[PDB]
Amino acid sequence: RHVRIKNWGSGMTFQDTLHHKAKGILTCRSKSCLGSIMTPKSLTRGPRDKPTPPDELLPQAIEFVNQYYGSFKEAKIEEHLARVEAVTKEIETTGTYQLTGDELIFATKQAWRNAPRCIGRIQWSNLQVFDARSCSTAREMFEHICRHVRYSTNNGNIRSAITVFPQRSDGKHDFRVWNAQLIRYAGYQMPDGSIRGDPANVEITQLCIDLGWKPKYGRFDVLPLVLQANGRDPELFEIPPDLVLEVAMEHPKYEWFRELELKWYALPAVANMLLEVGGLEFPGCPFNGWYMGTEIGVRDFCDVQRYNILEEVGRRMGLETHKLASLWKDQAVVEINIAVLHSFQKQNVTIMDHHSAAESFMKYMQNEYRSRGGCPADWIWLVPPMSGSITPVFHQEMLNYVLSPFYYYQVEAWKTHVWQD
Amino acid sequence: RHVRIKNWGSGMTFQDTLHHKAKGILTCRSKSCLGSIMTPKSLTRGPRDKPTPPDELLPQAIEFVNQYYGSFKEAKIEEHLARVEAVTKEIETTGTYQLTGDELIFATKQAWRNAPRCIGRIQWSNLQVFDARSCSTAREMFEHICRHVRYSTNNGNIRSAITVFPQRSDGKHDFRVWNAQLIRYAGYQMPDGSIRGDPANVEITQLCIDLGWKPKYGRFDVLPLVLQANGRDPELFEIPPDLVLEVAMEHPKYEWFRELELKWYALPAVANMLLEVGGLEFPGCPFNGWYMGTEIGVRDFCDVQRYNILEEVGRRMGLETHKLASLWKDQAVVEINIAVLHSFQKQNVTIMDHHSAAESFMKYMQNEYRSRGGCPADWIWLVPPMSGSITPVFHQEMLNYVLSPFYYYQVEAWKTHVWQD
Ligand code: HEC
Ligand code: HEC
Ligand SMILES: C[C@@H](O)[C@@H](O)C1CNc2nc(N)[nH]c(=O)c2N1
Ligand SMILES: C[C@@H](O)[C@@H](O)C1CNc2nc(N)[nH]c(=O)c2N1
Ligand SMILES: [Zn+2]
Repeated sequence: RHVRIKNWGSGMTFQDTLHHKAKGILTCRSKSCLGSIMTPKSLTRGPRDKPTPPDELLPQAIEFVNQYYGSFKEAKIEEHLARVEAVTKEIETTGTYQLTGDELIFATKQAWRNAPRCIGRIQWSNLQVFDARSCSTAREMFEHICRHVRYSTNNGNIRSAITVFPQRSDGKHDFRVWNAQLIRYAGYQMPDGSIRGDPANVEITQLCIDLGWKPKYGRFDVLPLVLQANGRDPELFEIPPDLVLEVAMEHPKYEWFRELELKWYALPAVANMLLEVGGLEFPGCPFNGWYMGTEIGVRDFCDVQRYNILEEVGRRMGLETHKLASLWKDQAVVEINIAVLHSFQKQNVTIMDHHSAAESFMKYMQNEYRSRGGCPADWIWLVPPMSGSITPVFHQEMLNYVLSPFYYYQVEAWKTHVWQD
Repeated sequence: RHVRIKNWGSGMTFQDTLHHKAKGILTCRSKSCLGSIMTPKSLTRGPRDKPTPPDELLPQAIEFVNQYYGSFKEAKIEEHLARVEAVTKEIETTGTYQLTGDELIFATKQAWRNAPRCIGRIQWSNLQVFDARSCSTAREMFEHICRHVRYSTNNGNIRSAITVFPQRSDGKHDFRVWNAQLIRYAGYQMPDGSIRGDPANVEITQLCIDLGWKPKYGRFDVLPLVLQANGRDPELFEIPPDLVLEVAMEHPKYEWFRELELKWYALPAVANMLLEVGGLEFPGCPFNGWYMGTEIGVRDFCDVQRYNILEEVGRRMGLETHKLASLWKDQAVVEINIAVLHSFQKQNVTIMDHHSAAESFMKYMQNEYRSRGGCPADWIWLVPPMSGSITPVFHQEMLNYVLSPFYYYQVEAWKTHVWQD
């Protein structure tokens, strides 16, 4: 029938039925729940070296069309019918189909709306879709990315956009961006072992170096794009510096914060995910929104496996960093997340705080149930990395599940890539 | 056959094989994860009006005996085997069996060990077992409870202990405590519609008033113990005042914090849970450990559905509480907690901070994997309510599964209790 979920903070309740249309791909069983695995194969869509069998594609193609037309306020039977018929015929002779513009626009938004780990989904209906499905070379890919980057940065007043590259055909002619994000910092392996910059990008930074990129050994060096057109070997392109907007970190109270000399790019763009829609697979679809303080001030800067700066910021504040009991870490993280939120506003760049963020999610979630009796959500990913229960999401029971369209993970390209040269 | 989980913060990895011995009672399926439902039926063991059938009990009885005996440094072949015959004949002639003193102790410490939601499991070895299975009256329960409260408080040097009342027989003579904790403040529904005290307890506070208790309409009024002996109607017993060690809240720097007139008890003791062991169910097993700061500072004080003191302290600090983006709520929560952890240390009462607790769990978790190659863990409860990404458990992948012995949830007595008067 349906499972009920409650909100212990508000007392509000929802009846989720949408979950019945989910895809039986999760790994949890009545014996054990595996909801805390970060990158599960269950949420990953691997590579193929052979087209998707037309037969298997047909059921899915029909399913999407149905959903597409099932979405209209006022039905359009003829078109709906005609399309089901029209698409059945195309897959028969062609062995695959093409999405109309409106369909691609619809698919990218629903896929976003169907993103369990995203808290910004309130915007799910405001997305700029760049149709680059006719692209054919690495250089083009680059120029499209630059166009996307310019539109989204919008001089600081950031906007959500996505550029969809050619869909997967036989799986051997994949168009993919190798970096995890369009804009991200290098990570250098020093001669003494220590890492320089963002330790999370060592593997990728080395690949650029091996491919001819010149290392500068900086703390905040912008990695070049490692593009792959038509399954060819990846080529390097460097995003033009003026296109990459950054923000310098400063605390409104602590005069010394700027001496730490930190900064960060303003545009957060996921570049390596795979868009799945009606049986089609677009391994090339970089998208973006705007930042949420916590992502930078807590994760990027304070994760031990990253810039790990809590130590120093504790020293500067002169807190008793010798004993945890004093909660110096908690105090520091706060000042660090206030710096990011302040700095960004001071430079007039769009950013959001976890409070406002969590708050808009609730309105969104309430609408999702009021519209389709469902909203797939992954608690572990939605609740902010600090002040967790201060935000209303921490008290929201939720169900996680995969739908369609959907944004899947992909296996690192350099792990499965056979080098032609 | 196993599941690899890792810690993205340290890179350490474990292989879990213990989840295979778990009970298939979870509700997660391949089509949807429900790991975030707070008080699920899966984790609850409700009432019944007939005794546990022997055909279903025997297996479980034996399985426990094997498990208990398989926990010895050196096997006790004869004892182990003889014990199985005894339980069988016993279950065969009376339709049930009695555990021994050592088996009971084993069961409780083991149950604690399998509590996925307890972050303080590193202490499972140190537990005091008060045998009250020969109990037979509400006043006798009251006495046992006061005995427990005294041994545990130990004048500030808290000690973990558990009291076990009679095991369940036919299911109509249940020995249980209706409250959720041996110590807990009342919730008064005022006439203006507001709530005085702990709003989390409006229902039990009323049931008390309905049972002759006199309301003092205070802000921290210790509630009486509603005791159900031998399935009879409940009866109130007031825990002797000052047999209730409490802590007054003071902030090391903010001298105005005292003026808030806040305090909390020092003994955290769950009372309304059921202990399942070898097929036997013990509906009355109150036990306690010692508070972890956040329990009081983050949740008890700041949850809007609780004392909700977040704004009032925000105005005291002068923080711009009208702009979420200023992170004023985050400023508050930290100080409130700084306070909580400070007070306890001041009156010399055992308290543990969320950082040190996490640090120890990681230690326990490695031990548990080396040892039993498993560790049922519920991520959603282990990550602290404030400063998540700062603790190691936040980047720790884990598996949540139900083993045996086990501490289950029960249906609030008053909803199912058939009154006599
Ligand atoms: C409107 C601005 C906006 C905000 C704010 C926003 N998102 Fe998301 N978002 C995702 C996906 C997919 C994930 C999950 C990322 C992952 O698993 O690595 C995500 C994750 C996140 C996360 C968690 C990331 C982490 O690593 O902790 C935050 C925070 C977030 N989004 C904020 C697709 C989108 C899309 C795609 C059309 C858009 C537009 C989008 N998101 C727009 C936004
Ligand atoms: C005899 C069993 C037992 C002992 C002893 C015990 N715990 Fe637990 N603990 C539990 C169980 C069961 C739960 C889950 C409670 C629930 O789901 O309501 C729990 C939950 C918790 C929680 C989270 C619950 C919440 O409501 O936020 C914390 C924090 C905790 N324990 C700390 C400790 C500490 C610190 C100690 C002392 C070393 C301790 N525990 C000793 C059984 C125990
Ligand atoms: C323990 C593991 O699941 C972990 O790395 C998590 C949990 N929740 C998260 N939630 C978000 N939004 N982003 C993350 O990277 C993570 N990582
Ligand atoms: C499930 C969610 O909606 C929520 O109520 C949570 C999450 N984590 C928790 N963790 C602990 N330790 N105690 C709780 O009561 C909760 N509640
Ligand atoms: Zn699950």
